[PDB]
Amino acid sequence: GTLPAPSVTTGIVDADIHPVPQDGALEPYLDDRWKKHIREYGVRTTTGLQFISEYPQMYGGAMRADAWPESGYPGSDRELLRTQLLDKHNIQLGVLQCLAPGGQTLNPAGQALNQELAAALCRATNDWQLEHLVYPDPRMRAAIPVTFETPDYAVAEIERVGADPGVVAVLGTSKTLEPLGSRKYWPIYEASVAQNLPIQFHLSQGGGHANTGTGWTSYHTEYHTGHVQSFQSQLLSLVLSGTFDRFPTLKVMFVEGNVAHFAPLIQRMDYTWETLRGELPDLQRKPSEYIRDHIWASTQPIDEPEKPEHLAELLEEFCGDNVVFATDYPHFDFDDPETAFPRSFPVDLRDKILRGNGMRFFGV
Amino acid sequence: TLPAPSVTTGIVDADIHPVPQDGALEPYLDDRWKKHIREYGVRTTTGLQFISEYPQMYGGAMRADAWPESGYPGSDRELLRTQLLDKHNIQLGVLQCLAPGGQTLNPAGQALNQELAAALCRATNDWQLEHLVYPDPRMRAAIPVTFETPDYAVAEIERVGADPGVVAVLGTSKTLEPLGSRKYWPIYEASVAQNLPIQFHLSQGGGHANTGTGWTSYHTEYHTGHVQSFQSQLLSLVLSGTFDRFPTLKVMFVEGNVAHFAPLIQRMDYTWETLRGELPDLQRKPSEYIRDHIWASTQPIDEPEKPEHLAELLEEFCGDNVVFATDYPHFDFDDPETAFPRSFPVDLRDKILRGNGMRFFGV
Amino acid sequence: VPAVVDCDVHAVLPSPHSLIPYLDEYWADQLVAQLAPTYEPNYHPRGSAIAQHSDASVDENGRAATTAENLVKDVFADGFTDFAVVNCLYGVQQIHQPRREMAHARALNHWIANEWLDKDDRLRASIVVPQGSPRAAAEEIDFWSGDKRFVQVLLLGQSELLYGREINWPIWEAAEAAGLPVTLHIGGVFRQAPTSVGWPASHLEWYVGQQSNIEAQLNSIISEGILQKFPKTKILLSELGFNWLPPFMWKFDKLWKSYRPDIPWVQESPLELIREHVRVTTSPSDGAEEAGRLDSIVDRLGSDRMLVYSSDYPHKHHSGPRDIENGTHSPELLDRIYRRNAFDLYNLVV
Amino acid sequence: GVPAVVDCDVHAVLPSPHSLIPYLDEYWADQLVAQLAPTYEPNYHPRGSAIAQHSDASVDENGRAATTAENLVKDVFADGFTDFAVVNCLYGVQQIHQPRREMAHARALNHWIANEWLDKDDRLRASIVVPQGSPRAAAEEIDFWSGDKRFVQVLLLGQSELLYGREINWPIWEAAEAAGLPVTLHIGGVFRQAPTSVGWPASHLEWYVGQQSNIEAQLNSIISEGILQKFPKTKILLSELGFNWLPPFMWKFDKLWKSYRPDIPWVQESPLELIREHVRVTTSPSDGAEEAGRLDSIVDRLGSDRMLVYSSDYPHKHHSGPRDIENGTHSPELLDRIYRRNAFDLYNLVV
Ligand SMILES: [Fe+3]
Ligand SMILES: [Fe+3]
Ligand SMILES: [Fe+3]
Ligand SMILES: [Fe+3]
Ligand SMILES: [Fe+3]
Ligand SMILES: [Fe+3]
Ligand SMILES: [Mg+2]
Ligand SMILES: [Mg+2]
Ligand SMILES: [Mg+2]
Ligand SMILES: [Mg+2]
Ligand SMILES: [Mg+2]
Ligand SMILES: [Mg+2]
Ligand SMILES: [Mg+2]
Ligand SMILES: [Mg+2]
Repeated sequence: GTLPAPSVTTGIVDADIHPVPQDGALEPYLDDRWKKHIREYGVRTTTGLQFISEYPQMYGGAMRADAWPESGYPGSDRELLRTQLLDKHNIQLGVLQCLAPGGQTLNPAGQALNQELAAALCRATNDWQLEHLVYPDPRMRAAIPVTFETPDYAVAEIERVGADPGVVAVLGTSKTLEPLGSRKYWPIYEASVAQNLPIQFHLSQGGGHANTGTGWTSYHTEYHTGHVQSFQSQLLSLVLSGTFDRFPTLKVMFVEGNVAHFAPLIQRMDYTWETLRGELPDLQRKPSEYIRDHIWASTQPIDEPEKPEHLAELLEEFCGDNVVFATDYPHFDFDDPETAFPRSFPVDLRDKILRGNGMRFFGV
Repeated sequence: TLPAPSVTTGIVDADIHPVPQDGALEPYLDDRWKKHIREYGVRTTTGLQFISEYPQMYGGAMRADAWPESGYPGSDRELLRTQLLDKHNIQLGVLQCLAPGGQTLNPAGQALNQELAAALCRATNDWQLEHLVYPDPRMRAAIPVTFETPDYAVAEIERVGADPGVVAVLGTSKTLEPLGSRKYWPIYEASVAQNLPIQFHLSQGGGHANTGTGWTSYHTEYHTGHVQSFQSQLLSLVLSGTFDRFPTLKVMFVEGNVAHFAPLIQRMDYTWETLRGELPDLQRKPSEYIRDHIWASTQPIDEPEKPEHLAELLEEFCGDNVVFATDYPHFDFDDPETAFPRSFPVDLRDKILRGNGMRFFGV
Repeated sequence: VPAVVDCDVHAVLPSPHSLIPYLDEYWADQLVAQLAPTYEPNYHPRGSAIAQHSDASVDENGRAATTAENLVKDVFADGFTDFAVVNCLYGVQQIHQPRREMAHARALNHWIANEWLDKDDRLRASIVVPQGSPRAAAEEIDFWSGDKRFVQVLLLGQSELLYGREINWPIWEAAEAAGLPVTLHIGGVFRQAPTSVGWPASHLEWYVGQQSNIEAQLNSIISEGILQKFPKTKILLSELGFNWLPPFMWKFDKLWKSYRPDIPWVQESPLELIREHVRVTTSPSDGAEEAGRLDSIVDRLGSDRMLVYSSDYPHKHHSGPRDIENGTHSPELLDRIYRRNAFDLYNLVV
Repeated sequence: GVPAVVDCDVHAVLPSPHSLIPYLDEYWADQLVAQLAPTYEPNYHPRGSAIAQHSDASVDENGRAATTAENLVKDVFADGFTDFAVVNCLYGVQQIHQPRREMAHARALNHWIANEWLDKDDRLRASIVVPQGSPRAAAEEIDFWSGDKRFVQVLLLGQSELLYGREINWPIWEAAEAAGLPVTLHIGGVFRQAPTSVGWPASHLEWYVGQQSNIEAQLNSIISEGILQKFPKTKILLSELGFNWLPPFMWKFDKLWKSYRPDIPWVQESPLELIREHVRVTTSPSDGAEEAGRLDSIVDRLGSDRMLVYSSDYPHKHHSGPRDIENGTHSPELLDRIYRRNAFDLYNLVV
């Protein structure tokens, strides 16, 4: 396809938007064998459950109550997404992260245990989002889900559509079977860099392990707060593995992992490394020195300190140039660009969170 | 140039456990990895500095009579020769080095630093060829490689896999993904390219608990539980169609027992008769892959209450695909003179002691 | 005269809304406000060939075994079966929130009592328990022990910790006190990979391979001392096969001989303990229905007392409930399988 | 009566499993020997790595620090500043899968601490090591030592088999409360799943840094499941797990408790307040809070000056030392709270 590069002018970047295919919208893009397989088996993943994930959403699917269209699931109505989000907030680069093949919140195609099905669902999702959403309205651009757990298939999909100007990133999950610095994933990083694509890792369930490093959570506070933990672990692996020494142009964004907690995590990483760096003598930089060039984080759901001045402090302690606005439309903890930041928040930092920082991540 | 192995009047022993003497791997390890081991040891899937999660019970799980004057059982090549090779006329004895030092089971490939793991596998391979195989080529090496980092395993198979002192690639019964996963396919491709079969030996570790439903408590559970991993691996390797992609690949399950594979395979077929539509690309009926692709070694020999049931079950598995092993020097060593029941048929035992292993190893 | 008991048939919950009449307002309202996520398990995917045979009666959505009328019509039509033991596999055990697990397990048992046991006196049922909290599981057993139409405790083949762990002893204690066998049925909580080598990539791989977890459970139960501590314990393996038992039994016996002082309370051989305390349902038969193979497996088990007839209704298996007759020449053995062996479990007469 | 300067985390290092033999019954002592005495020395502080011991610590005949009370006491108390030290032995009994052996070796380990440490210097106190694979057995171990007040807290590892708030683990919290003892979580683990939610860290360094994530999980479990309402006198010490990570975790936990309170209706106070009142944290490692102004900053972000308690983490080597925290604050008052006043809440030890 041919499409101008995204232009962010007076508008803003929204790094996380969740569209969902209407019932049947993927079938034109799937082989008959996979339509039959889905009819007969559904999409088996790391659960013993036919239709839901291991932590189903608490209240109304975790969607804002005003984003339900005439008929479908929130995010399934393109016109509603235009007026409720892109028009309303003057979003000029809205990055699509399709988290499910259907109207069933949070069930990523890449996590199907049949990885041939997973690949087929990712490919169908990519063809669909480009045809149905991006090309009709190129304010939207795609973060293309691929099968991180089967790198050969991911590399093939990145080669197939990764150079399409409608695509701006590769889309993975926060949870994986091996930490993301593992050599398993390096072929995907190689293919991404060859297409000059950054990678976004969105909050997920699944992965193959429990949702903490020390057991499965019980209550919803534990589950939702627990999502940050996976991102902490992924940051440590990606940095300490030397992945960014091997791929010195690779850019990664943690999406919906919060921001502020990264600052003291990185601080502890440096402090520990000062004593124990002999274990990993090839690493070229002090661990925190990788952040500026390699690690981004989106804002939603915004951190809410008790004293608001601590927000800007912690965002700058992470890296003020590497924080990128997202709304998470249409989820219930959606953030509004006009109200997400504290009244006292520095205007220059807010402006670059809304514009410059994401432009630099997405190569605009 | 090392002669090819020749089995005439003697036998195949598919599982022998030598151990490097202290310091014996150092000439084959880069100084950086020497330093790493001095400072960190060999960290794996435990919170333990020196032992695995299920350390051995009595006497290190070694034969009480296999201790050399100094060092660990399996560490003295002259005692290996006199107590094993000469004593049982072993003419193809396949070395499976399970530890880089004086321990019973701590595999190099399972080090969580996979660069270290690769260096230890490489050092083990150079060591066993120089210390054991070339000096006494009745022995041949099953080369440990890093199954969890296929690029490094492929490199090592390319490096040494064509050496005539090598007869197999060596993996572990436990892995992070079932062995039919595409992750391991580059290793199968490289092994086929070197005309090498693969042996998977009983292991701890892998990344998961030692059963699919929790960690075991007592030694009966731990040791009987080793069978479970091999059941799971057989199902994955077959049902994944790995042998459709690699129609010449041979794999042997080592120290997983044998008889249990027969009812497992029987259940696999019976279930597939109903549920085959989930995996329409699999070319054959599941049990039909066994004859051409799946071998099993005998130790510790199955001991049914009615001995006649052994031959029945070995044949229900596949009588041509069962291969003798002693497991020297572990405590549950099988003596080829006594391991089989009195009424067992000579032809089946002969195949197990000779022809079957010769076919698997290409001898 | 011992009754012909079908030792494993299935009730299928229509949807979580069917639980509403049996939940307190807090849980009924929370259910509707959550948009009623269904914990329907994937153990028998509803669209796959195992889920129901083509002769089974179906409801308006094309699903078998969602009503007692449909199940009783099909199961009892031919007059051979006297009683049937209902297991509902709805996935309350995969509810992580522990109070909700308790509340939905209790509601599910109420639904079984009111919409199944009350509707036909030939039905019996297992007690579904919140196995994430063994204390609460014991209380669920105690609560239903008064209703003798509940004839066993339901546990899944894959648990969070092995069933012989002391953490789980309250379940075995409560079952023994209630005079109830404990059944393990295929299925699981999926709180680790279903195998020791990771996640099966298909339902078929998963289904076949769950036998390995039952070896683990039996070794844990016996080695940890359940059968000495709770010596009246009876264990039924439901819909988990059985041809794998003898090779497991022989190796367990061999290693018990080697490790006796590690588990000194196990003074009888695992061979004898398994033959005496473990029973197994016959559907699926996993090939034992072929000529001579039922006599063979009984010879290999060393006991004709373990196998108990089931149909596994409404599931479809390669061979049917009575095709086991083709594997034996012994009417005495068939008498044991069809009626006498289950008398040890349920003491049900015609 | 002035609150004492308590070093709230120092370590005894078991020389080898043979040191347990005098405190094991014949069945277990003979068994240990016959098994060739496999050592459950953990890999949490690899003996050959830079964290294991200060270069100038007193050492035994094998070059190892902290294997005798004589050596530890010589070093810890030399400068006269410390009044008491709380000894935690991390020998890996919790990684013994065999449950009877876990119980027997935990007991023997506590006897070794009592007889070869607490009896040797009255400035030493200790945690009770418990067999956490059987929570009822852990409760029995706490009870066994509840009459020896030199045992001042219960030791739990940061990574457990099931989360500590689960009802399966309530007997531990019940026993600790009944004994009047705080519970400490110390870095370390049972390793019965991957140490993270995304698999196995590939290095000790990655593992060590990343165990803070498991402590967020543990605190959310403890609080969400109702431990602090069911056992309201509970006190929790986080030992050698950092602390700069707490405020971002606290803020998100509070935000989501507002959203989901009806799921955990017994939690009627914000997690923010429950954490400030029931959780204390040791100061070694300080993870950068020793840098200029950063200790004042983190106390401001915690919203409480009552949580940090002084430790040296002897004999371990960290990037900054026990008293380098003084560089992070301008308040002598804050240092007085960290050095003595905050730990009074845990142990009530006076000079
Ligand atoms: Fe999102
Ligand atoms: Fe969201
Ligand atoms: Fe062996
Ligand atoms: Fe062995
Ligand atoms: Fe069934
Ligand atoms: Fe410490
Ligand atoms: Mg591009
Ligand atoms: Mg060759
Ligand atoms: Mg294929
Ligand atoms: Mg086909
Ligand atoms: Mg009749
Ligand atoms: Mg004594
Ligand atoms: Mg000094
Ligand atoms: Mg507030």
